[PDB]
Amino acid sequence: LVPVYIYSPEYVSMCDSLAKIPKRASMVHSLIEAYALHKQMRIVKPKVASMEEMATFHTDAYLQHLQKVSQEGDDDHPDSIEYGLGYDCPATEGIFDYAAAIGGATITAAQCLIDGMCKVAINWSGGWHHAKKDEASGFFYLNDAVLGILRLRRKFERILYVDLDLHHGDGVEDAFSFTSKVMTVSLHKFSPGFFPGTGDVSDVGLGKGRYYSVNVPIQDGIQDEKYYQICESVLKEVYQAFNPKAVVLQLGADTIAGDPMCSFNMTPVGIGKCLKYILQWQLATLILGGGGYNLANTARCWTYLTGVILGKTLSSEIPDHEFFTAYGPDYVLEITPSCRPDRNEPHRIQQILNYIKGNLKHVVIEGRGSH
Amino acid sequence: LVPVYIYSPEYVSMCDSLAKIPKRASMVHSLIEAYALHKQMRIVKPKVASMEEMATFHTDAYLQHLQKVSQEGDDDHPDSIEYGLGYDCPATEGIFDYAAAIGGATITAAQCLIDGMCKVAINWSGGWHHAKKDEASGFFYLNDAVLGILRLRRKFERILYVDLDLHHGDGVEDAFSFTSKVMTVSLHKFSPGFFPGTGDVSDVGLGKGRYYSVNVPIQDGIQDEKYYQICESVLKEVYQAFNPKAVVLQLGADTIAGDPMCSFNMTPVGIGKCLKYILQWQLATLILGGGGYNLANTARCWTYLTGVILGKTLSSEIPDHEFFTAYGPDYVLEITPSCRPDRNEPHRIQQILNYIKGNLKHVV
Ligand SMILES: O=C(CCCCCCC(=O)Nc1ccccc1)NO
Ligand SMILES: O=C(CCCCCCC(=O)Nc1ccccc1)NO
Ligand SMILES: [K+]
Ligand SMILES: [K+]
Ligand SMILES: [K+]
Ligand SMILES: [K+]
Ligand SMILES: [Zn+2]
Ligand SMILES: [Zn+2]
Repeated sequence: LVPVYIYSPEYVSMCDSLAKIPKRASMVHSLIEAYALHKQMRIVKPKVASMEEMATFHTDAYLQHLQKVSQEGDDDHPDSIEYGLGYDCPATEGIFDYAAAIGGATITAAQCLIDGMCKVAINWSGGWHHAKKDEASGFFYLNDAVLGILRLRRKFERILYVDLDLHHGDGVEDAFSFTSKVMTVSLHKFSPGFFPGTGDVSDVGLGKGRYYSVNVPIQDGIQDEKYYQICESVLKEVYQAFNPKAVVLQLGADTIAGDPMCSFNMTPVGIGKCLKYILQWQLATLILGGGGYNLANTARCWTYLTGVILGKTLSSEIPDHEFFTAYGPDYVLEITPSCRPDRNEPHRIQQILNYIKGNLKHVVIEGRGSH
Repeated sequence: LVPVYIYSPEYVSMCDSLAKIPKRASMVHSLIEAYALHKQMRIVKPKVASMEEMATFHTDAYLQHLQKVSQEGDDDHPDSIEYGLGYDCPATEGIFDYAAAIGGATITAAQCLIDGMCKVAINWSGGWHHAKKDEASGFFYLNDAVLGILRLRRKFERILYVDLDLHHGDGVEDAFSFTSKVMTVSLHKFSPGFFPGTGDVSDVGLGKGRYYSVNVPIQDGIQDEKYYQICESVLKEVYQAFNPKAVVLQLGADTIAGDPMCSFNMTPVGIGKCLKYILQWQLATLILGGGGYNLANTARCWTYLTGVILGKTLSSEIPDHEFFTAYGPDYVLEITPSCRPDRNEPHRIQQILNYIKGNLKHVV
């Protein structure tokens, strides 16, 4: 079918106001439009999440606080720190609207998958995977990934969450840590001192969800080839062991070379092969954005990935558009890896893969109501 | 005889409004106050920099552009992007006031050194070393470090600028890249892709300023002892060859273990050891802050350093105060290094030191 593209001019404008990534939404969309990729997609206007929809994960008390702060702006409300607001997650005007819009956008995309409208639905402004039920975290206030998965859960019994952001998707993993309906897989930088500090290979979920959480700790400097070897290896084992019926894929672009966080050393081509491998499963796939703080590079990456979804090859020259001047000095779509070492010892990587393969041996495929 | 401490309730309050580091000024000050360190210091209220004083480095067109944005906002002004305003340096109300306040505080501190008022003057909310003469850069809109050096030049023949921030102090180095009367030494993370991307060991300044710029490219995971070995080794040769008459020291705390940038693996003790070595010279020293994005750790670091300057030993236990709850889970002054590898191979490090020693044979 034709992939669904969650978009409206109001939605993009709303997302443009996110304090940590100002104007990133417009840069991403305008580049995608400049390559005319929206013409080959089914543009679907996002619905704003209702209170009840957001409440599927978040507590009423926290949501009401976000609502209060959203009006009164950045006063120093006595309870804001308790709800994770502050440095990482600024308590400014309109944050409840931003939450409701992004959350609802991911829910809308999920509903498109359910209603069989498409096999792939895209919400590049989604993918905020840190927020807890009662606490903002990691640059955002709501966990739209969880809300998307919870929506898909209405129809799908086995859901695979794949998180390729530079950071560990702790919020999503924690949300489903005790259940086996949702398997979380996160490839991320894992290093003492690095946010959020969780997600070692030994972290496998708890209770009845034990072994239904997969973590792949990776060090600085990893490039396309080695990343894909790890990803395909893990994903092949996961697919075989878990047999998912629907996929939610987070594609945070803070792994891409040039990102100020300067950790991984990836290009969108590498992420693209991971995406390709997931696509050929031909399952309902919910595509999400996430981190990405080299704004022009993030637009580069997600535009390319959009092209991969459409099975189209894009021209190297960045076409003229609103933000053309931000693509200097070369004004091309390709991204060149930085000249720095890959700190990943192959035998450590292999040991990690071995642990994971062993963990997945414990994974069964049971139907609703088993035994 | 007693160190000058640049402070006023209004100054700290204004610095709290900096977008990239909210509340950090109050956290630093309240912890210093909680240790009663301000009682052993001479509290000097900072004066606001005038357009003339800021003009000693920054162009009038840029300065007037800041004031326009500061009195209005980001009305998508077409020239803002050219003046460095944007992602790193947001164009909001009050940015001119912020710049004038911090610049004027570094100038006030420098003026204290001149008036024989002290041998150490401190401006923790200063140390913003990236901004160009006509362009905002690196989380701030003004180069207060440069403005401080220029003020000291009204008295001292030779100024040594030591930059121990995680990032290359490119704004300062570039401002004095052609001159021999100001020498810049910067220890920083140097790795392709890491801001600002400059400051290799081969970069030594230009023209008459050749060899009067020192850069020490360091990799991730460096801890206290190795760092001080490098810093002492460099500053030993520098002091012996350049013979400074005044020192401007930038102590950005983004090198400290626990910083979200997660690059270096330092504790305030290692930095303090570098600071003691500089204070040993007994020259007029201008203390500056800078980076530091683990806000509690930054307060921890600069409170400790304030104690080093006063020659005092602080209690291990964080005393109760306004931000006490932010000091968990251990509530202690000391910071523990992260269990990360040091990526600095000793051969490359020693080769860098030789290269620097070689360059320092031309300075006389
Ligand atoms: O994309 C992300 C990043 C959100 C978490 C941010 C971690 C905290 C951090 O990096 N803070 C920081 C970095 C640089 C300067 C100041 C603060 N997660 O998926
Ligand atoms: O401390 C400083 C300021 C450094 C400014 C670094 C700008 C690049 C950067 O780190 N950007 C960034 C990081 C995380 C999230 C968003 C942007 N200088 O010494
Ligand atoms: K991840
Ligand atoms: K699970
Ligand atoms: K430095
Ligand atoms: K110089
Ligand atoms: Zn991330
Ligand atoms: Zn810095």
